[PDB]
Amino acid sequence: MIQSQRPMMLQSALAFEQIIKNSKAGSGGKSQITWDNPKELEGYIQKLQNAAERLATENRKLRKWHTTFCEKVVVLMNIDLLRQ
Amino acid sequence: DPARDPQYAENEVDEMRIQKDLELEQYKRSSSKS
Repeated sequence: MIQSQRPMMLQSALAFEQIIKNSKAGSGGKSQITWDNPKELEGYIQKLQNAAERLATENRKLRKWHTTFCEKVVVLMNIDLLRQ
Repeated sequence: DPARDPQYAENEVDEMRIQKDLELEQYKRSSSKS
């Protein structure tokens, strides 16, 4: 996301990080879930994955737009105003 | 502030830089007496 510096992505990524941190508050205990019963961890992961899906969608839109604007600008600079 | 220094771009500014130099240098070489 730092490749574009658009808050659209930097700010919502922090919200995702917050979801991660909320789970991380119990990291000491998460370290022992899978060994005995992985279902609890599955819940924690699904929560993070739902956030990841939302952020991944925004990333794809961002990458799409970034390319779109780049392509048009690189053409405009090659247009001679006196001819075209 | 035409410099636009506190900004970053890779493909846009590189290609503009290259094209900017190539055209201006050719016009200088024309060695017009004007």
